[PDB]
Amino acid sequence: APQQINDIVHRTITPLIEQQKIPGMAVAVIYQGKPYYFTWGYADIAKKQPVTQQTLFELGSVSKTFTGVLGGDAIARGEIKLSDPTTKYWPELTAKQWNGITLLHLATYTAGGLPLQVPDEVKSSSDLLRFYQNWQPAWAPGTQRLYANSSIGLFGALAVKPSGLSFEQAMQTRVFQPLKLNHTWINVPPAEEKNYAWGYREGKAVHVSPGALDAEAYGVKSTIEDMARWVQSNLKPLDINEKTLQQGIQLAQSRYWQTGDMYQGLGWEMLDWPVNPDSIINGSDNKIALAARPVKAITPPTPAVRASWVHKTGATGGFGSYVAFIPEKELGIVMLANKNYPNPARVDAAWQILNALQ
Ligand SMILES: CC(=O)Nc1sccc1C(=O)O
Ligand SMILES: CC(=O)Nc1sccc1C(=O)O
Repeated sequence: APQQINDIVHRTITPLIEQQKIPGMAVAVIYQGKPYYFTWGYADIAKKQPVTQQTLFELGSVSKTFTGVLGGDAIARGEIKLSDPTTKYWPELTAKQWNGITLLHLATYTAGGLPLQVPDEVKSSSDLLRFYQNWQPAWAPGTQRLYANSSIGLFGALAVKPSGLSFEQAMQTRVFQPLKLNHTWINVPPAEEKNYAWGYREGKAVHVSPGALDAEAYGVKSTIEDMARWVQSNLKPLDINEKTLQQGIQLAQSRYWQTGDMYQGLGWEMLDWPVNPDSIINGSDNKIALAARPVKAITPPTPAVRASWVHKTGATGGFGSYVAFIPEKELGIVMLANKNYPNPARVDAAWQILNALQ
């Protein structure tokens, strides 16, 4: 890379790895639209396997950006509308509390208090129905935001029903393949297991366990190269040839709700750029097990704003990921690690790098 990029990346990330005791890390910087890659450490400590540009990391909740864009693409196809009632796509959801809860509300965590996690005891599909039928909202729809896998997870599941494709097949054919993300997976194939990093939690090697709505909320695994391509695609969507996918990306970066300085997209979250680094560093949270926030509706939503800090954090038990980009500056970063280390340290490092290059 240009020496400036080399130096800011290394001077930020070396100390981060030391301080956080991260076994392995990969970083991509997108600068003037071109990617530059960096790797450190171990994908598998026991087997002494290094992190490489081909190593697969669990994205955790960064997966929600894929779900939001896949939903955006279904909207663009005319298959679904965000104003549609949830019950249009799950007619068995007859319980009256669902009256008035739209796909928008599911996608944006504003349904009225759907919980962070789908319970482990929810195995079967009938368990899933029972779970949602019995859930009682604390709040009216469109009034408070509570970040929730059970919310965006169900959005993803419903969004693909008109297509008749499984969520995985829809994601593959409509998002991964067109964008040439050929090493991005909901289920890691045997061919790629050699490249699948272990996550580390309390020193133990761990991979994400199966759960209801996992694919839709937290289940993608990817390489630093594919994630750089993901950022490039999101930086310049109107350069994507597939018309519905281009529109879906723009829909996912549109601003639907505001809480403080932050705006809620479909998967993506956004702040106006230039951002106050304290507004995103400290705002990256999560350490807080549950933070319920009143939201202001943006009526109608603001189409994707170029002058934004667009970002998403993600974790699993053994991994911590972060993506941020600024369309206006054709600048972005991806940080993938096989330890779940504090969000504020992620955002701080990302800020330092992008601020230096801006
Ligand atoms: C900045 C911010 O959070 N504004 C909010 S949250 C809920 C309502 C409003 C408002 O401005 O009405
Ligand atoms: C999606 C998921 O499993 N997330 C987990 S497991 C343990 C911690 C976390 C997190 O997101 O902090």
